[PDB]
Amino acid sequence: DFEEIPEEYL
Amino acid sequence: IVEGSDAEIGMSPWQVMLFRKSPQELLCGASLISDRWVLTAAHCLLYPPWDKNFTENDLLVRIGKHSRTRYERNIEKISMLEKIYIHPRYNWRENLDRDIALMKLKKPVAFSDYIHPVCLPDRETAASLLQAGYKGRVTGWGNLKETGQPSVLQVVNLPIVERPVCKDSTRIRITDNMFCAGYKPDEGKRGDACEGDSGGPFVMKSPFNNRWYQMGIVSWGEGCDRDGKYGFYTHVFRLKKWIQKVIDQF
Amino acid sequence: EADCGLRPLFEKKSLEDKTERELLESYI
Ligand SMILES: Cc1cc(NS(=O)(=O)c2ccc(N)cc2)no1
Ligand SMILES: *[C@@H]1O[C@H](CO)[C@@H](O)[C@H](O)[C@H]1NC(C)=O
Ligand code: NA
Ligand code: NA
Repeated sequence: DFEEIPEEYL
Repeated sequence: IVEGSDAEIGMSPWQVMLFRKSPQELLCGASLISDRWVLTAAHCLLYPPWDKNFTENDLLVRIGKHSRTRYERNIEKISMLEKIYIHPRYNWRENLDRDIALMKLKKPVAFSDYIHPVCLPDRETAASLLQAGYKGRVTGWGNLKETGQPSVLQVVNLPIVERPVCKDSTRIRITDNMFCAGYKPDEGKRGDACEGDSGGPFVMKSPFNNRWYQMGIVSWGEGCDRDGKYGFYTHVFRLKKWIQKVIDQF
Repeated sequence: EADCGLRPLFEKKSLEDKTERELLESYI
C-alpha cells in the first residue's frame, strides 16, 4: 500500500 | 531487515529506494555515492532466470526517505534514471559473482539533512576494516521475516564472518568478490537482510577519520536470518576499479 | 565526495546515533 507519488515523476 | 530496529531520522542519508513505476512497488535498496550516481546490486535490475530485465524508464529512485510507503513531501526527492550500467562479468548464471550496478541520474539531486552520499573505500580502509568480527550496518525497507513489512527504514549491525565459515555454510561457490556477515548460532544475537533489502548498503564507520564507507552491497542469502546461514555481500572495494572506469567514462 | 560519509544530523553536528558505538567497539 504505497501512497501515490506526484504525477510529474511519472 | 530481520531483527533490526527503526532507523533514526537522517541516520542513513545515502539510502536509496529503487521504485517500480507500474505497478508502484519497492524493488530493491541502493545507495547514493555522488549527486548523480547510485550504486545497487546487478540482480536488482537483471536476473534472466526470473525474466527480470528492467530498463531505465521502468524505474525511479527515491532518496531521503524514512517511511516505507508514504510520499514524504518536502523531504524525499524522486529522480529519473539516465542510464544503467551492469558489471560486464556479473555472473547471473551461477552464483551472482560481481553483483554490482550503477545508475546515473538524469539530473543531480540536491543534498539536504536527509540526502548525503556515502564514501567508497580505498585499499587501506578496506584492508583495515574488512576483518572477521568487525561489524558493519545494513539498512533497508525489506521484509521483517522470511515468511511482515516495516513502517520505516530498518537498521541492523552485523559482524563480518571468517571466510571458511562463510564457505562451509553453503553449497554455493563463494568468490573473492563476496564476503559474508551475520551472527553464528552460538552468539545469541540475530539479524539479517531479507526480501526488499538487496541492493542496499553494508556500511562501516572508519575509526581513523570518522566517515562512513560502503564496504558491501546486499547481494544474496539462503532464506533470511536462518541459524547457520549468513548474508552475502558484494565486495565493493574489489570492484572499485570498474566503478571508477564507469564514472570516469560516463 | 570531499564531504562523503559525514551525516548532516550526526557527524556534522557532533551527535552520535544510538548504535554506532557497537561498531566502534568491534574494531579491536
Ligand atoms: C539475490 C538474492 C536475493 C535473495 N533473497 S533476499 O530476501 O533478497 C536476501 C538478500 C540477502 C540476504 N542476506 C538475505 C535475504 N536471495 O538472493
Ligand atoms: C536485457 O535488456 C536489454 C535491453 O532490452 C537487452 O539488450 C538485453 O539483451 C537483455 N538481456 C537479457 C534479456 O538477458
Ligand atoms: Na561449502
Ligand atoms: Na544466520
